[PDB]
Amino acid sequence: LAGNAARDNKKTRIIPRHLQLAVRNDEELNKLLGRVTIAQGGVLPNIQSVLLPKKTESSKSAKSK
Amino acid sequence: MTESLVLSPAPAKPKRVKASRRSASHPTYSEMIAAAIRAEKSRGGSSRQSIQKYIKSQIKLSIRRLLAAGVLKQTKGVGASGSFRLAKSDKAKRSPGKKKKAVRRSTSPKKAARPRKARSPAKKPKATARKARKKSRASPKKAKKPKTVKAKSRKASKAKKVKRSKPRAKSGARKSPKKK
Amino acid sequence: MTESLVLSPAPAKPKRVKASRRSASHPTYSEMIAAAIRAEKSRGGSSRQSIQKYIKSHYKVGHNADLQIKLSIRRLLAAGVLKQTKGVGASGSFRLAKSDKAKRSPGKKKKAVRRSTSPKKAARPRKARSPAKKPKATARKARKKSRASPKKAKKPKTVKAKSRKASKAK
Amino acid sequence: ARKSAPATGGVKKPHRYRPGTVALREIRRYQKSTELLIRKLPFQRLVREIAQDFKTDLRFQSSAVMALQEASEAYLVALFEDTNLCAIHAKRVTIMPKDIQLARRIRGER
Amino acid sequence: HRYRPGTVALREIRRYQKSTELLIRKLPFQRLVREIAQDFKTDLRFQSSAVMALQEASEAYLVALFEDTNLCAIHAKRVTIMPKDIQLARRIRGERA
Amino acid sequence: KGLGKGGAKRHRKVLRDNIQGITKPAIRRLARRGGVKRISGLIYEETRGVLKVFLENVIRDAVTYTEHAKRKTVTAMDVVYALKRQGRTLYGFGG
Amino acid sequence: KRHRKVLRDNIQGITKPAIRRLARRGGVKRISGLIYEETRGVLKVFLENVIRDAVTYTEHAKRKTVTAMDVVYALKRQGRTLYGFGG
Repeated sequence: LAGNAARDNKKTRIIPRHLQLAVRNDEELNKLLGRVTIAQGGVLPNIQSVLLPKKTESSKSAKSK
Repeated sequence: MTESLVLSPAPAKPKRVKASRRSASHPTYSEMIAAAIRAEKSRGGSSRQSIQKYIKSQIKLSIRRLLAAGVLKQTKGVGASGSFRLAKSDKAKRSPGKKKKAVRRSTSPKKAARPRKARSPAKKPKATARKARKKSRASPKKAKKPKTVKAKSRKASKAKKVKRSKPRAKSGARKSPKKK
Repeated sequence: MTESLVLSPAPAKPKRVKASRRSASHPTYSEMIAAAIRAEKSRGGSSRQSIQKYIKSHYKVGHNADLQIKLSIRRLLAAGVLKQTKGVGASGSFRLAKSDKAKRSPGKKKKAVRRSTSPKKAARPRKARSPAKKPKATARKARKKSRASPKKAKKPKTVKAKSRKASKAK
Repeated sequence: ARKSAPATGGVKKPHRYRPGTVALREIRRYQKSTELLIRKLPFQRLVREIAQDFKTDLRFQSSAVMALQEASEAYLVALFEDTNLCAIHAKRVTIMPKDIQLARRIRGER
Repeated sequence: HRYRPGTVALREIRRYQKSTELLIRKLPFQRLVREIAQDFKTDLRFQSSAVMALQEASEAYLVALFEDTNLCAIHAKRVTIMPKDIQLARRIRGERA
Repeated sequence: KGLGKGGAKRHRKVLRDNIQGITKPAIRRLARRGGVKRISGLIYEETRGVLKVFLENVIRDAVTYTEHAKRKTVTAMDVVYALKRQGRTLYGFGG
Repeated sequence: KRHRKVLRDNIQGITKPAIRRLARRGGVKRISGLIYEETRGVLKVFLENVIRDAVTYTEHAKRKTVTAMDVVYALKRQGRTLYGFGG
């Protein structure tokens, strides 16, 4: 699973980031090895929907305010 | 600055004209709603649709801009629409505010509650005349005639001082409400 | 204390009667500072001279008002009504406290009329030379010969473009 | 001609790069790379400072400081995961200090 | 006569805290315990002590969760506890793992 | 008033009522024990799901412990081991 | 040396953009002023607790320098385990 993440990252070597991937994406592999800190492991792009307002980038009321 | 340089031809060539000889029309984005608010004829303030009617002669951005400039003070409400008003500055305290329960000036009743705290009763925020300090247990139809007897016993100079003093409160009662 | 609510109001009663009443004669007791702020039209209202020259009108004076002004302003900044800014050449900088972050450096913004007194300089070679350059103030030059547009000027005036020419021809 | 550019003196801005756009740009980059955000030397001073009171004659290896930093940084990021979810539950994105009180209380920490 | 909403809740708060009792009915819990283990292993027998132990842990876990979700409600401005609070509390406490 | 009049049920167990036996008042007391003032109507169905997940995780270890011992009875010693590993160690069942 | 005795002096001046980057790593977009002080406090409290096991392990081995192996023993005891720095 780590090798698959490396292919998506386009880098052959499994960077510790690539090992951080394939661990949090699968719950079964996350139930194991869960309460751990991966050395030099980047966090998954977990973003809440509230952080992207959209709505024409204007006020909720009428017109651009 | 093009918003005020190439759109400045808009106030350079508007069919309606402003800021000329005599106060025929109001300047744009400034003092436009001043006359409308001054001629309020309303309680609590104006509304958005009413202001749309008055302007007939970016409203939210203009309101925010005037807020930043510092010319508007309004009130909060939900049933009343809009509640738009400028800075008339008749009284900035408005601490009671009424709503069916208030305290007259919140100071003379406080000046009467101070003996309450100082003496035996030490009552919660309730304040009355002096005779309750002598008898906390009192009742209407009985706790008023001794006051009239005391007024009869006292002198015309004291009566005149009574007539003269609180007219200050008469003058002050119109400050905060600004009206009836 | 009795001195504040019984004794002192008695001599000042006629002064207060001559002062503000329901007839909208004058500003109230705690709004003279707001009047100074609105009438200042400057970077900052001076602490003494501006306040005195805006309260120069008839009010409670001699009643120790020269301490009462301090004692009244000593109760205004509690609710964010007024604030102050630094300076080198102003005796005071009392200003309205509003949504300008209250900590802003001075800038520049002016809006007045000076070409409004220019068309007399056009009527001088055209019509007449009555003013002799003295009456340039607002209330002056209003002794008629003071017009800018046709009948529609008194009503909401128009720029009266070429469409107005055809309307007049109608 | 001229003006209406990223140069503005006493001039209305075009309302670009509103609060959130800078964050959206930064969240993508920082979650894409593995890095130590806290500067190394001040953390090295911090770990030395705290440990001295507990005992003296104490030093730290280069890997030991790095090991503590990575665990501490991950602890903060993991804490930021829970605290951010507290803000959306309250219809906020301002991560105000009421979030940290609830996040620590739920776990057996404070 | 009539108890307005919220009046009896405060009294019930001060009662259950000082009491020693099991709030889950005994008979439905035995059927629930047997059924969930029935699919895992067919031929099973349950001791009375195990049923009591399972109920106490299940109740205390829910009681502890309710305390955290109560503090999740105070984070917002609503006295009522919605599923928003429970799901958020599970993630923070690590239950969803 | 007489008879069921609606909603009456005289069908006990028979492959049902195992998890629905935790009625609204039962959930209320658990909420009141932890201390609440008001609970939404959706908390009742959610509580049953929450309780089942916790019970499922504990019982999964307990049956595994029982099978290793080559016995059919499930004792309080097996379940407490599951709680101890999970972190919710339970005292008072040590014998 | 040994001129420093009391721990009143603080050298814990965590940098604000570092907090912003750490916060934005977790999905934060608006950080208030009061957040910065407690953010250092949370780090200090977490560092204080983990170091308590480190000194106890170090004193048991009669060591003068904390090795990465001792940190892993301390870290894995508190539930937060780091990989690659020990084993």
